[PDB]
Amino acid sequence: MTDRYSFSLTTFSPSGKLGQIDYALTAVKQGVTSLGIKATNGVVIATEKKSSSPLAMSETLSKVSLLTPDIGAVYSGMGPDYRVLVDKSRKVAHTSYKRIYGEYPPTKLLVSEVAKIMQEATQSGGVRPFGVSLLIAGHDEFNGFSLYQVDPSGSYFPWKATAIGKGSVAAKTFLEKRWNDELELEDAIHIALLTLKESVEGEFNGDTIELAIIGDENPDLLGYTGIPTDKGPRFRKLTSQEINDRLEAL
Amino acid sequence: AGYDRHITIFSPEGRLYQVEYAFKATNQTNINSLAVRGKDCTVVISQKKVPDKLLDPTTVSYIFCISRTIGMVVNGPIPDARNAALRAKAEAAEFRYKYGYDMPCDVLAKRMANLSQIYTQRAYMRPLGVILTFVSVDEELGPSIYKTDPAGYYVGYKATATGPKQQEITTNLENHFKKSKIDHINEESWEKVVEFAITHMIDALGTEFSKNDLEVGVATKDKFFTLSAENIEERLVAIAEQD
Amino acid sequence: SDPSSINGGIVVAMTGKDCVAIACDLRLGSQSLGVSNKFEKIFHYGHVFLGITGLATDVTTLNEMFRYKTNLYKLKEERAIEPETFTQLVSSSLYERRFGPYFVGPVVAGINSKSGKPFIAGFDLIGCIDEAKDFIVSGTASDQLFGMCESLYEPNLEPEDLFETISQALLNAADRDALSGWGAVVYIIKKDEVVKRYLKMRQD
Amino acid sequence: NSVFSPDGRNFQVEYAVKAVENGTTSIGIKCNDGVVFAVEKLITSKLLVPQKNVKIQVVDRHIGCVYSGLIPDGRHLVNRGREEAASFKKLYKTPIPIPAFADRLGQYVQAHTLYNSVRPFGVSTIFGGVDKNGAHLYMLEPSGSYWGYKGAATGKGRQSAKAELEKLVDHHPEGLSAREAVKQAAKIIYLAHEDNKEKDFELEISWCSLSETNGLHKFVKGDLLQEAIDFAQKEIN
Amino acid sequence: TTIVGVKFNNGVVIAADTRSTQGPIVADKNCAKLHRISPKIWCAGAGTAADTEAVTQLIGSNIELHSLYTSREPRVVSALQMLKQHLFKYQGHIGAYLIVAGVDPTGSHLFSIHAHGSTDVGYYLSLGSGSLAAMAVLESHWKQDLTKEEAIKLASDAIQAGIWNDLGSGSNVDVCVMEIGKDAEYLRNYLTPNVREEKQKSYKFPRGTTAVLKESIVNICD
Amino acid sequence: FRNNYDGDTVTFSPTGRLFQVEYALEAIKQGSVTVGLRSNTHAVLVALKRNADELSSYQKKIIKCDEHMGLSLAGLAPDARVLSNYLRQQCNYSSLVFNRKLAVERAGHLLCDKAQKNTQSYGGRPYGVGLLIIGYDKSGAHLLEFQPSGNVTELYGTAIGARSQGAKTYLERTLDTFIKIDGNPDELIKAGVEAISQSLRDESLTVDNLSIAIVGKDTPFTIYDGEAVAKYI
Amino acid sequence: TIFSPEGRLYQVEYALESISHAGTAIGIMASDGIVLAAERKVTSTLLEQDTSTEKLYKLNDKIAVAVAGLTADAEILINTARIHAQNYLKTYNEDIPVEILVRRLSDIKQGYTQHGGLRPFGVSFIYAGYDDRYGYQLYTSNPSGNYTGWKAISVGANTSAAQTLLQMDYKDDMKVDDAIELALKTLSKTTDSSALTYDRLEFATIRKGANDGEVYQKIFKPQEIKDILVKTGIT
Amino acid sequence: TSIMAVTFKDGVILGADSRTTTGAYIANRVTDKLTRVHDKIWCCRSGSAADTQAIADIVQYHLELYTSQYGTPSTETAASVFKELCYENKDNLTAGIIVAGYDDKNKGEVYTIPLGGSVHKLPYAIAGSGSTFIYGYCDKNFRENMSKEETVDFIKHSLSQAIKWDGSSGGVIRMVVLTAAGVERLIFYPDEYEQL
Amino acid sequence: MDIILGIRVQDSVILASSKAVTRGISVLKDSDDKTRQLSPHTLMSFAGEAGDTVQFAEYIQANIQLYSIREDYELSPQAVSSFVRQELAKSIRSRRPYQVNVLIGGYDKKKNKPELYQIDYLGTKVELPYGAHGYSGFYTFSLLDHHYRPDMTTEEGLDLLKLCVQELEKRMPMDFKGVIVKIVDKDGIRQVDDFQAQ
Ligand SMILES: [Mg+2]
Ligand SMILES: [Mg+2]
Ligand SMILES: [Mg+2]
Ligand SMILES: [Mg+2]
Ligand SMILES: [Mg+2]
Ligand SMILES: [Mg+2]
Repeated sequence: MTDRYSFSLTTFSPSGKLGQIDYALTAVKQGVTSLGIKATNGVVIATEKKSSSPLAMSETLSKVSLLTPDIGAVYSGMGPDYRVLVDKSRKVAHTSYKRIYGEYPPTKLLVSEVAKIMQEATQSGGVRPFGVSLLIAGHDEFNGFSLYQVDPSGSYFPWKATAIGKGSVAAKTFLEKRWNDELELEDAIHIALLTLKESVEGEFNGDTIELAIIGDENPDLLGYTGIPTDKGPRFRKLTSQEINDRLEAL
Repeated sequence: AGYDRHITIFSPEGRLYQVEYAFKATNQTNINSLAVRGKDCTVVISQKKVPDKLLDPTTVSYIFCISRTIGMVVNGPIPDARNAALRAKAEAAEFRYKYGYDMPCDVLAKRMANLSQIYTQRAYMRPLGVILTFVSVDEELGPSIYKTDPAGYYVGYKATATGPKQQEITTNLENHFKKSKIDHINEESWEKVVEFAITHMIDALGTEFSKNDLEVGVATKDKFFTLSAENIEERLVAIAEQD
Repeated sequence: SDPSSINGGIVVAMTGKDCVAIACDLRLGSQSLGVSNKFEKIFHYGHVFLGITGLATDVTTLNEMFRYKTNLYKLKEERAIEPETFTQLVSSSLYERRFGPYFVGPVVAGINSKSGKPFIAGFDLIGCIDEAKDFIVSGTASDQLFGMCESLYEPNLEPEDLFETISQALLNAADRDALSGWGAVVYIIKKDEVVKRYLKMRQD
Repeated sequence: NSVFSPDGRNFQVEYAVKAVENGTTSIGIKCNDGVVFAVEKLITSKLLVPQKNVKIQVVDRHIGCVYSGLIPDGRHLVNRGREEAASFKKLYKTPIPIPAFADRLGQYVQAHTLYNSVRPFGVSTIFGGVDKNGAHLYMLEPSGSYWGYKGAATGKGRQSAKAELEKLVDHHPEGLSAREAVKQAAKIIYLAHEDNKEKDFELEISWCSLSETNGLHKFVKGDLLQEAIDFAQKEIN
Repeated sequence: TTIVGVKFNNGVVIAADTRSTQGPIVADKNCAKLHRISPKIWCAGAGTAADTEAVTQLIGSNIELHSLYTSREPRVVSALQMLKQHLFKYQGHIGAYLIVAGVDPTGSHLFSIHAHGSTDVGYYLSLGSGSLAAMAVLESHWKQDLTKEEAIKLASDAIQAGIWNDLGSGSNVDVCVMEIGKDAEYLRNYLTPNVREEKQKSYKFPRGTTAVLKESIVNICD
Repeated sequence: FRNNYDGDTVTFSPTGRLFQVEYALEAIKQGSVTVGLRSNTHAVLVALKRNADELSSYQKKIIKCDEHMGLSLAGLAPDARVLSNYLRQQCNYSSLVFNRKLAVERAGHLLCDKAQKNTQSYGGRPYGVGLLIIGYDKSGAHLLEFQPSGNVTELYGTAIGARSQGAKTYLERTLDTFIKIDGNPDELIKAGVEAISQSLRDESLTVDNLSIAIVGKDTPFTIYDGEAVAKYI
Repeated sequence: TIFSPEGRLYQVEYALESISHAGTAIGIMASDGIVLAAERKVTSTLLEQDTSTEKLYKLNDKIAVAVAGLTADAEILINTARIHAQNYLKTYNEDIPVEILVRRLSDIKQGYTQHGGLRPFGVSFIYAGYDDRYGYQLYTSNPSGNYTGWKAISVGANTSAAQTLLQMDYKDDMKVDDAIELALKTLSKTTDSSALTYDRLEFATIRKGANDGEVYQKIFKPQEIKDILVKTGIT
Repeated sequence: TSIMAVTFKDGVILGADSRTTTGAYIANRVTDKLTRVHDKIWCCRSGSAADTQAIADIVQYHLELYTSQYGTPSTETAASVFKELCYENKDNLTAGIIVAGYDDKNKGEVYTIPLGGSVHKLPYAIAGSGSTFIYGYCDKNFRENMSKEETVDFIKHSLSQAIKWDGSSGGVIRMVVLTAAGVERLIFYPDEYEQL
Repeated sequence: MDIILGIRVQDSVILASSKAVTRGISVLKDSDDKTRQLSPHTLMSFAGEAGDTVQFAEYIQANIQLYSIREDYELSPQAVSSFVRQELAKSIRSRRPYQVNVLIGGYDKKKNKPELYQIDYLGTKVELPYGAHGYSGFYTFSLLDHHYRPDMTTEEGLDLLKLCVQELEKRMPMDFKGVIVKIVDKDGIRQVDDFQAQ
C-alpha cells in the first residue's frame, strides 16, 4: 500500500553524472552482444541466444520481437526489462498512432515513443531506469529503411550499423571496416553472421543464433487476399534452417 | 548500509542486490522439486517435509491448483508462495472472463514474470522470494513447463528442477535426455511418468522416500490434480519391483 | 431547432483526370436572416483540403483543431499530412465526441503527393467515412447536390471541364435551397498548382 | 520490512517474532469434533477485575481467536478477520470455511512484510472452528506463515506447552473429546506458567465443538471452568 | 443493409450488399460492409455505421495486441467476448449489430451480436433491413454439410434477396470465405448485377458556361 | 539495540521493541498525577491540576464524554482532546443510531483500536497521553486505564502520571474497603482524594489543585472544580 | 529542490555542471536573420548523418531551439513547447510571440526547481525566433528556469572561451552571412577536435525568406554544411 | 420463453424451449437456454438476453475463482452470487433466473430469482412468458421423488403446453440432467412433443 | 429585445446599444451601458440572458487586462475576438452555457484599420462592415445594405446610425429608451453624450 519514494531515484551528482543511468549502461555492457546492419533494400538485426540451461527450450524465449508489421526490436541488457518494454511499445503503437491515423507509426516516431517511456523511468518518483539498450529496425513508406539505438537515458540515434553489449567495441570496429552504402540485404546478413562469430563462445548455428530482417512485404504472411493494397509484413524472423544455409557459404 | 542494497536501484556494477537476495530466500525451505513432460501429461514432484509432529500433514503443501488446467509448484517461503498462488488464480479467472478461453500456462507464466519485473523496478515493492513452476497440457502446445524467478525471467523447459540440491537433479535429467535424444518421456500413462520422476529424484539425491516424504501434481488434457498419499504409495511399490 | 439547419451551407467535391475539385457556398445565416456573404467553408492544410458544412461554431472550431493537429503532425513526421491519412484523423477526431458530436458534415479532397492519385471522402457528424471515388456532397442542399452530381458527373474530366460540372452542380442545387447560396467559391486542385474561383450567382 | 538481508532473511519479521516470544503463552487443541483455546492472563495487580479483560475473540459465530504478543496488533488482526468473514458470507451466503479464513488472515499479514512504509504484525495467532467438513486449528506467524495443527502454542511458555502437546498426540492417536481437551488445556496452561511464576495468573478457556456447542464458539465458564481448574491444580502436584 | 453468415463443412462464409443510405438517399453505391477484426476473423455490421466500424477497429486493435502478448492466433470467442462486454457497458448506445465469423486453431465459428450485448451462435444468420428477405432464402436452401461452393452460392443468393426486395439494400455482393486450412479470401464485388445503363445524353458543358467574378492562385508551400 | 531503531513507529528493535511507543509512554510519567476508583454504585476520577506559573490557571485534566462516561488525562493534553472528541462521537453514534448508551468496555476497545493504527503507520506518531475512563452502564460502574500503546485494562482502581506509584500501592492496599462504598458518593470521593495524597512530594493540595469527577447509578458524569471541591481537602 | 547554506540549489548547479560537458551550441542574431550552430558529441563513421538531429529542433514555423544537455529531457520539453505554441495559435489566431513561448518553458523548469522533489531537466536552450513585435530574437534558458536575451550567445562546453571570441568580433550591423562566418569560426577555435568537419555539425538559419516578406527556417542538410565550411575558408 | 427446473429422486433436470423473438419475428429458433455456470450448476435465463448473459458470465467467473480457492461451491452459493448481482443492480437489469444444481451432500436443489432480486428455494420452478399457462398443470402433476424418466415426461408435457399457448415460446425442447452420474443433454423435437 | 448595433466606417467603428433594463412589466432602468472596454482600443457590447450578460463581459475584460499587463502590449482586435469566440464555443457545451451575444469594435494600430466582429452565444464569429444581434438586424440590415459606403466618415456613419435608430423607434414593439453611442478609433474610445435629441 502506497509509495514512500515520491522523489527521483536518479539525481545529479556533484560532477554532473546521473549515476543510475551510468550504472544501467554498465548493466548493458555485461549483456549478450546484439547488432543491426542497414542495407539498401533491408535491415538486419541479430543476437545470440545465450541459454540458461540445456534443459530449457530456447525457442520459447525470443530476444527478437515484432513491434509492428514493419518494425522489430532486439536488445542487450536485462531481458525482463526488454519484455515489458516490448509490451508497452506494441501498445503505444496502437493508442498513440494507429487508433488515430489508421496506419502504423513510422520507425522514428515509434522509437521516439519508446525513448519517452525510458526517459520517464529516469525522472519519475520511486523507479530505476530500464537496464537495457534496444536496437529498433523498421521500414515506412516515406522514410524508407531505418535503424535506431535507444539507451537507458532515453536517447536515440540513427545508425548505418552498430553493435551493443559485450563485444560491442570490437564489433563496431569490425563493422566500420565492412560496411558500405551499396550493400544488398544478403550481403548485410553475411556481415551480421561474421561479426557475431567473434562474440560467440560455443556452438554457432541456427539454434543458438537469432536473426530477423526488415525486407519486402511477404503477401503470403498476411493471412488473407483480395485487398491488393495490403501486401503484408516486412518484418520476418529467419528460421533455424535459413540461418544454417548461410553458414555453409560463410 | 548503502541504499543500493536496501531497495531495487542499480549498484555501480549494474546489479540489483535485493533481487539477488530474493533468490536466496527461495532455498530457505530446504525443499527440492522437479518437473517432467510425458507424451500427453506433465508431472511435478516436490519433497514434503513435516518436521513438527504437532503439524497437520494434510495442510503442508507447496503445490497449488491455479485453474482447472494449470498447476503450480513453488520453491520459497509459504507466505510469499500463497501470495503468488492467489494472484495467479485471480489472473487465470480474469483471462477466461475477458478473452473467452482458458489462460495458457506460458501466458500465465509471462504475466507473473511481468508482475515480478515490476517489483524489480519500483522502489516500494520488494520482490517475492519464490520460484514458480507452472505446468499443464496446453490445448495448443501440449505438455508444458514454464518457470519464473524473482528477476522476472521465464522460459519453457523440457524438464526442470528447483531448490538447494537443484544441480544434482538437473545433471541427472540432462544426462537422460542425451540418451533418449527426444525432449520428453516416451510413455502413455501419466502413472509411469510419475514413476520416472520419482526414480530419477531418488538417484540424483541418493534418498529413499515414503508416501509421506513426497508431493505429486499431475496435469493431463483438461485436468490438473494432486495425488493422495495412497496414490503415491502405489507408485512407490510399482518402482520397488524391478529396481 | 436542428443544429445542422441553423446556419446553412453546402460543400461538394469531385475527382477528375489527375485533379480534384472542391466547392462551397458563402452564406452564413441565422434561420431566415442572412448574416454574412463571406463565410468560406473550405480550408487547407498543406495540400489537403477540407470543406465543412453544419453549425458554424463547429465549422470554425474544427478548422482550428485540424490546423493544430496537422501543424503538430508536420513537426514530428517532417512531412505534410496526406489525404488518406487526414481522412483517418478527421474520423477518429469526430468519433472521439461520439455522445456530444460536432454538428458538421466534413468533406476531404486532395491528391496524394507520392502516388499522384486523386482523393475525396465524406463523413457524418460522428466520423463515419463515406468513401466514394466520384463525388461527395454535404449540407442543407445535399438532396439537390446528389441529384445534380448524379446527372452531370462523368469520370476523367480535364480540370477546365471539371470546373464547369462542379460549378453547375453547386449553383443549381444552391438555388433550390433557401438556406444556401449568397456567393460561391471553387478550388481546382492539381499535383503542382491550385486555382481558386469566385462564382457569380443570385444574391437571394 | 521490504528488505531482504544478503542471506535472504527478513530481520524485521525476525524481530517481530521476538515481540511474540516476549508475550503471554496461549494454546489451541484440536479434538475429534471441535477445537479448544486457552490463554494465560498475567495478574499485574489485585486491582484488575477478575474475568473482565477478555483476551479470546470471536470472529463470525463459529471461529475463535487467541494470540500472543502485542495485544493491540491482535485486535487489529481480528477486526480485519471479521470484515473478511462478513464479506465472504455476504457474497457466498455460507459462513467462511476455516482454511478459507486462515488464508484471508495469511495474505493480510504477509502484505505487511512487502512495503517499507509498514511493520510486520507483532503477534502469532492461534485460531480455528467448525465448518462443513470438520474441525480446524491454525497458527499464523508474523511472516504470514500458517499451517494446520493438531495442537499449537505460542508465547513465553511455548516450549513446555509443545512438549505437553506432543505427548497428547502420542497417547491419543484415535481422537480426544472436547470435554477432555478443555481439561487438558487448563493443565497445559498451568504447566506453562512455571516461567512467569513471579506474578499470579488467570485462566481463560473457550471452545467450538460440533456436539458440545453445536459448532458455535462459546466461552468456558462456571462449573466447567472450575472443574478444569481443579484438574490442573490437582495434576500439577 | 443485408448481411448473412453461412457455415460449411470446413469453414464459414460471410456476405453483404454494398449500399449505404442517409434515410431515403443513397450515399455510397458501392461501399464495403465486410470488415477485418484480424486476418482470419471478419465482421459485418448493421445499425449506426460509425459504431460498427469503430467497435470493429477497437476490438481489432486489442485483439492484435492480445495475439502478440500470447504468441497465439486470435480466436473468434475472444473478439466475441470483448465486443459483447464493450457493447454491454454502453447499454445499447453504441448502435452496433454484427455477424462475426472466422477460423482459429479451435475450428470455425459464426456468431451474432446485438447492440445491447447479447450474442448467439448458429449455422446460418442474417442481419439488417434485408434481414428477413435473406432469412427466407436461407431457410429455403440451407442443409447440413454444405461444400464451400454451395455455401458461397447460398450466401450470395441471400444477399440478392435483400438487394431486390429490401429498399435499404442494393448494388453489389461482397463475400469473404474463411476455410480452416487456408488464408481467408476476400472477394470484393463478387457479383455486380446493378450496372447503371448508359445515359441518353452527355452533360459536359461548353467551356466558359459559368460566370466567374474573380480568380487567384492558391499557395500550398512555405 | 537502541541506535538505528527509534526513527519511526514502523521499525522493530532487535529485542522486539517499538521505541517510539515507549517514548510516548514516557510523556505520561512526565504528566501530572491523576487517580480513578470505583465501588458498585459509583466511579470517581481525582486529578491534580498543574499550573505553568503562579499567574496562570491550573490546566484541566477531566473531560466529559457522555452523560454516563468521562475520562481523566495524563500526558500530552492536545492528544486527550483528539481522543475524547472521538470518544464523544462514538457515544453519540450509539445513541442516535441504536438508541443505546455505549458500553464502557466497547469504549475501551474503540480507543485501543484507534491508538493501534498510530503504532503501525509511517509518517504518523503514537498518541502521547494516558487516560482513565469512568462510566456507569447496563452492568454497573466501570474504570479503565488507557495506554498510548493501545493496551486498555479494566480495574477496580488505578493512578497514572508523576509519582503515581504511591497512590497505586495505596489502592492495592485499600481494595476491600472502597469496593464496598455503595450508595455513598461523598465517602468514595474522600477515598479518592486520600489516595492522590500518597503521590505528593509537592505540598498541601489546595482548592485549585484539585479536580474531582463522579458518575454512578443515579448520577450523571459531573465535574467539580474550585469552590465545589473545598469540602474534601 | 532544497537550498544550501550558501543559498544555492544543489541539483540545479549539478545540472549546469552536466551541461558544460555537452557539445557547444552557438546563437548569433543579425539584423536580417539569426544563426544557430552546434557541435555533435564525438561520434562515429557509422552514424547516419542524413536522418539525424540531436541538437537543432523546430518549435513552430518561426521559432527554433539549439539544445545542450540530455537529449531525452530536451525532447520532453520541446514537445510541450510545440503544444504551447499551437494552443496560442488556436486561442488568438496569431503565432505565439517568441518571449511568451520562452517564458512558458522557463516556468516549467522553474517548477521542478521549487516543488515535487523531481530532478531538474538537464537541459540548456538557445531560442531563435521571429515575430512582428520584436523582430529577430535570441534567448537562453537553463535548468534553473532563468532566461535572458542576447545578440550572440553559447551553451555547453567552453562557453567561457566562445563568449569572449563573440564579444570581440560581434558588431550590431552584421548581415546573416557575416554571422554564419562568426559562428563557425568561434566553434573551430573552441573545439576539442583536430578539425571541425561537416559530419560533426548542425547548422540552421532564420532568414527573411529569399524574396517575399515572409520568414524562412533553413535547417542545413549535411552536404550544405560541407559547402559553407569551404566558402568561409575552413574546408 | 418457457423455462423450468425440477428436482427428483436422483438429482435435478432443467428444461427450456428454443425460441428467441424480437416482436413477432423469431430471431433464433434454436437457442440454447440452458446455461452452465459450473460443472453441475446450471441456470435458465429469462428477461433481457443481454442482461442475463452478462450476469451468467460474471457468476461463472465468480464460481471459477471460488473453485480455485475454496473448492466446489454449493448450489446455494451459486444462487447467492446471482441474487447479489440481481438485487444490487435491480434498477438496470431485467433478469429472471432459475438456478439448478447437484452435489452429494444436498442432492438436487432449485432456486428461483425473479425480477426483484429475491431468492426462493423450491421443489420445482417455472418462469418465462410461457410459464403462466402451466401453473395449473404443474401444480396438479408434480410429485416429489420422481424417477428420471417420469421427470423428463413432466417437463416435456409441461413445456409442450407452454409452447402450445405462448407464441414467444417454441422450437425444440432442451433439457439438462444433473446427477451423481454426470451431465446429460436431452433434446426433443416438435414432431414428438406436439403429439402429446 | 435588447438593441445591439455596430457599424464600421473608414476610420472608426461605432457601437450603439439600447439603454433600457426591463424585468417583467417594469422598466427598472433607462440609462444602462451595455458595454465593457476591453483595452484602450477595443470595445465590447453585449446582450442576452439577465445575469450572464454582465458576468461574461467583466470576465473577458479581466482576462484582456491581465494579458495587457503581463505583455505590456495591447492585443489586436482580431486576437481579442478569437479569444472571445473560444470562450463562448467552450461555454456552449458546458453544464450551464453563457447566453450572451456580443459585438467587438476595435481599432488595429499595426494595420490602422477599424474592425467589427459579430459573435453569438454559440461562438459563431464573423467580421462585418455592419452587424446586429437579436431582432434589430431584421430592420437595420436592409437599411445599411442600401445606405452604407466603405469610405464613409465618422460623422456620416453617425447619420446612418441615427437612421437605424429612427427605424427601430418606429417599427419595434418594445420601448428600448434610445441608445448610448460609442466611437472606437486611433485615439481610443469616446462616447457621444448627445444622441437622445441631437
Ligand atoms: Mg522494489
Ligand atoms: Mg520498499
Ligand atoms: Mg443534409
Ligand atoms: Mg438559394
Ligand atoms: Mg510457537
Ligand atoms: Mg409457441
